[PDB]
Amino acid sequence: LSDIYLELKKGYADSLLYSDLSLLVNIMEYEKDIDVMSIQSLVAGYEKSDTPTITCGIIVYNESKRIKKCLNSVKDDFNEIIVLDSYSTDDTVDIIKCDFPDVEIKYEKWKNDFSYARNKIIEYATSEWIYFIDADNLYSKENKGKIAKVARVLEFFSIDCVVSPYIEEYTGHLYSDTRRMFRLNGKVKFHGKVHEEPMNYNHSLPFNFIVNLKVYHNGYNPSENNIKSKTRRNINLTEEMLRLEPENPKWLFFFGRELHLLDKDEEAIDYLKKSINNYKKFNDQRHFIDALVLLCTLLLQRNNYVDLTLYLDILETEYPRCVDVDYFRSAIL
Ligand SMILES: O=c1ccn([C@@H]2O[C@H](COP(=O)(O)OP(=O)(O)O[C@@H]3O[C@H](CO)[C@H](O)[C@@H](O)[C@H]3O)[C@@H](O)[C@H]2O)c(=O)[nH]1
Ligand SMILES: [Mg+2]
Repeated sequence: LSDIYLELKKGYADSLLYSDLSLLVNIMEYEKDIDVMSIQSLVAGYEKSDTPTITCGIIVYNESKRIKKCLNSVKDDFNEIIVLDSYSTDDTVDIIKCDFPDVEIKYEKWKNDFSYARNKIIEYATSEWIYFIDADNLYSKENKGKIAKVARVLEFFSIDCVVSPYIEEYTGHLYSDTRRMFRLNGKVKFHGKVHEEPMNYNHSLPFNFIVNLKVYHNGYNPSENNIKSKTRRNINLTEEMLRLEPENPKWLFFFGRELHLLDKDEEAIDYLKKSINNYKKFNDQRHFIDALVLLCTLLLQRNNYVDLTLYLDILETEYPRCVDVDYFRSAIL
């Protein structure tokens, strides 16, 4: 696909196929074989491709303070919006009924499984594609019209993937493994009680297309200082995930992270050490760098320089471009 793009850029770069493909960020990374044939019939053929429909799904519990700004941010850009309420005790449903009558409201007991609630929306959705957003997110106005173009180009090339907008924390931390959107063609389901993500039902990990969409995330802003509250909820769920895979370094990391967020640094260090130990021979090393960086932060703060040296050396070996290595090195000499 990077080849096809290089020629679409060269050979006349004002085709609607050119623009729309440029919404995709990590094109260089997509390695499945697309039979390059002739950019001419490809350009022309795109013009007649169908513009897929997209459902926007929101799972909600007690979001009175936020749901209106959230829905105002998505009200223009989706064929269908489904809100799945877990029997809120605040006035969440009534705000939606009043100000967003075209939103479909469905109800479902919370079962302490974020993947169950999301998959419930997938069952209810009638569009060709789904995109999930949370009540403490804002969909950027600059996204106007783009999410359907993304889905159009992906259907065109029959790319099986999930789709990640950039999500910006209040901190300015920018995430690109967010996996919020995918085609509703019976291939992808959410898996996990917490920290859930959409998996092929053989439980393999879909390719992740990063796209030039932006979503703001207010949910850990000190405006609402919900930090410790959301954290205690998630750690009870992370603990269940860990029981089922007590050697999984990803779950060990998330548990350590949440112990740390709950001012339990002692207790975090042991889980992070075991996570880092188990990551060496693990296939999905996505959070290996975050485990190392967090552990080095904790050891540094506790003046445990001897152990900090051990993990900083591992950090720099595995991730020589890590932007945090120089900081730790400067703090101990
Ligand atoms: O019992 C609940 C709790 C939460 N939500 C909704 O789930 C969403 C995400 O919950 P949130 O308050 O934002 O916790 P966060 O810590 O900000 O992250 C979230 O952590 C969750 C669990 O992994 C989410 O699914 C992820 O999208 C992640 O961004 C919200 O729209 C909530 O209203 C429910 O529907 N029912
Ligand atoms: Mg949130």
